[PDB]
Amino acid sequence: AECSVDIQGNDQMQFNTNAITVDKSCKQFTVNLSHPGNLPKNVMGHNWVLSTAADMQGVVTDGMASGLDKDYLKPDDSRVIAHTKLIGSGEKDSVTFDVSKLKEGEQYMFFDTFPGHSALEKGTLTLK
Ligand SMILES: [Cu+2]
Ligand SMILES: [Cu+2]
Repeated sequence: AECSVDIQGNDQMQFNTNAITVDKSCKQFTVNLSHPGNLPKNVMGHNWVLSTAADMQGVVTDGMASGLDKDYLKPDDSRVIAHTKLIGSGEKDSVTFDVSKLKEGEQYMFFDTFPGHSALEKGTLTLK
C-alpha cells in the first residue's frame, strides 16, 4: 500500500490536508513537508508533529513556551512520536518513522507547534 504522504503548510497558516491514514502493512511511514510562500521560519515556520490526541495539547503548549531556538518543541518531549524540523518558505523536510510506534487505535493527532498555528494546522492520523 502507499507509505508516505506530502503535507504543505502555507503563508496562510493552513495544511493541505486534515486526515492521514497509515496502512498497517507499512513498516515505515514518511511525511514530506513543504512550505509554499515567501515568509521565513521565525515569522511563519511550520513543522509536522505527531502525538496521541490526549498528548497534543501539552506538546503544543510546552513547545510554544520553548521558543524558536528549540523549533517550538520542548526538549526531550517523550510524548512526540515523530516530527519534522521547523521550516520556512522554500524549504522542505521529511520524517520517516517506525510504524510499530503506532497502536490499535488511538487516535493520533498531527499538528504544527509554531505559536498559534495548531488552530488550523492540525489533523487526525489513524493506523488502518
Ligand atoms: Cu505497501
Ligand atoms: Cu506553522
